[PDB]
Amino acid sequence: KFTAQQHVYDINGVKVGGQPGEYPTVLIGSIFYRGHKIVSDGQKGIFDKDAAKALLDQEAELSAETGNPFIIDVLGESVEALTKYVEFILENTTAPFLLDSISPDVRVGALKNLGKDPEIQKRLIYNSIEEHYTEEELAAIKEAGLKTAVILAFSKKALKPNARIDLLQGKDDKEGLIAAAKRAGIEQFLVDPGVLDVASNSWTTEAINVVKEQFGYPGGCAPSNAVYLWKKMRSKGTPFFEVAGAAVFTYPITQGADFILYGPMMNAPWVYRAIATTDAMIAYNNKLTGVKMGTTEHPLLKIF
Amino acid sequence: KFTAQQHVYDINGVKVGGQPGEYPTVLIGSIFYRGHKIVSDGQKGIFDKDAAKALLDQEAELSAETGNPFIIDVLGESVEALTKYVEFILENTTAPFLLDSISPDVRVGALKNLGKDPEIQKRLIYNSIEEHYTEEELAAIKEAGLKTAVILAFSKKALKPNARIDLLQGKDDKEGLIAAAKRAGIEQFLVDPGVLDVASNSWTTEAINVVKEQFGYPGGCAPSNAVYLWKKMRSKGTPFFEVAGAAVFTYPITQGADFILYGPMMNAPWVYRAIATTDAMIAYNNKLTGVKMGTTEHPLLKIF
Ligand SMILES: CN1c2c(O)nc(N)nc2NC[C@@H]1CNc1ccc(C(=O)N[C@@H](CCC(=O)O)C(=O)O)cc1
Ligand code: NA
Ligand code: NA
Repeated sequence: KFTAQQHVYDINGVKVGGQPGEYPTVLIGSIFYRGHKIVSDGQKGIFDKDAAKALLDQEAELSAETGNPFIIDVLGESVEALTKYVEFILENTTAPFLLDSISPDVRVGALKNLGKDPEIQKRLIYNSIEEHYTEEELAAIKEAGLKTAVILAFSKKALKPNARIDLLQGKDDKEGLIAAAKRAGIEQFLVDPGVLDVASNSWTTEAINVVKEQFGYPGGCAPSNAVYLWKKMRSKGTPFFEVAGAAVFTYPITQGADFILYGPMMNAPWVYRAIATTDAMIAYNNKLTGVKMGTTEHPLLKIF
Repeated sequence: KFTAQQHVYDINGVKVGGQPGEYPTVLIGSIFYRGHKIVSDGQKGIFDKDAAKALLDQEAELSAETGNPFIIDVLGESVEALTKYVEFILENTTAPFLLDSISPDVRVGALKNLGKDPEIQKRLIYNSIEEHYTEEELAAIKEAGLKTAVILAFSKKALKPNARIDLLQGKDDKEGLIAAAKRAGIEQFLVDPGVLDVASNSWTTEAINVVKEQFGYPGGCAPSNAVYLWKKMRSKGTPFFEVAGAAVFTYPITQGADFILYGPMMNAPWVYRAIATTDAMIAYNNKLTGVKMGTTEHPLLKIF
């Protein structure tokens, strides 16, 4: 149990945050990521609408089966592409989504196109306010009227978990990431301490623990970051890659994390089954602890 | 990190126990279990020795790959069979092994057949000292001069973790299982709180935690039966069954457990890959917990 009262955000019906076992893990699958075979032109955003819809429908079905809610990680390499991807996602699912790009300018340009749309304020989560945030980024976020952001509380200057306190709150003459986000009008903060490689997932989970223990923000991470590039394991094929991936993806949940970016959506069928199992066992512990489940739509009550 | 000074046993070269990240998880696969198809006659103990040897060779190869040590769970349904299986295991692997039957009469009979033998004393772990123990059984153990036993707190009269601790440590007019084992001359206790079902694997793990917190004995469990009786998930096939399995099997390790009985040895190729991944992440945490690795034969140093 965490000492700070936990923030539980309701993002278009998706509950994120809470004490361990209160709410199911929110699963965040990537679409239109680099090399995604349903994209034929990543600059113009030419993509397979039927295939994308099938992924979204599959996500909805797996979510209905296990009780794990979902937020879509929408990636783009160009303003044109990401704008089109977001338009498609708004139309073809109800889920919140991350506005995501390796390049901040792509996120900024996409926000200008999408505009201060009330639906965008409700369902678009800015991914992310990072160490090297710019003023034009904060201006774009404010002009779009966004209310929820991922705070990527990661730096090579703050490798230790306790150093996330410094990143979020600020230190010396440096504005904290929470302060920066608030200046941009953000009111809900999903804290992601970042993942470098598979092993370092344990440090990321410790950071999540610090953040929940001291501030009560929802904490999560992207364990997929080094898993898909782990060729030694992936080249082994099924089911070796999936069980290795399952070990990585479930680990933060076992230490009280609230959300996981599990990588390409095509992996959802095995990811949901692994994560739901972990959630079930954690929630069963509530019987001893006295923690009450926030919802009846929980893996514990669904997967057996 | 656990409160009590941890007992680390050296079971004929296999280290088991310690603080999280100190030693790799010990993996314990079952051979000659009920319905194991390499067995042509379970009453007489007639089996395909080449197929059995192939399993043992595979275990050694997987162990060499990840750094996870292995102890073989040797099951038998008759005194005749189990005696032959133990003789085979002694000459076809160097590893320690569990003398295992659901029938106490079978364990005791086999053990009597094995006599007083330094190799048996070094390699044979009695599975298990459990609630139905008899003075005959304790005397047979003492006569064999065994030094290590699995202490199994599986009981439908002890569901909650604290009730399992009561079974282990004694309460009221019961000496408890640890005390019973000591009377049999056991000096090393591999504590297995039992797995009642998949969801209650978290209670199993809580019991392991209390054992390590208060006594410092190595703790582990055997979730394979619970996983194989999970019809809903098993019906989904591969790789869904395996990733669910992996979530269950790795969960206790994420909470500091020392060993897992992972079920049939045929499942070793995926179990080792999942467990090694968890071990790698936990050992990476060692700086944060103030733990030192007790060996360089550790997944963190092998699987990347
Ligand atoms: C960087 N990381 C990340 C993070 O750590 N935190 C936030 N908030 N957001 C994000 N967004 C993107 C990413 C998480 N999602 C991912 C992570 C990794 C992959 C991935 O490895 N894709 C593969 C290609 C796909 C494949 O091989 O199947 C690659 O080589 O790039 C795909 C998506
Ligand atoms: Na949760
Ligand atoms: Na094997």
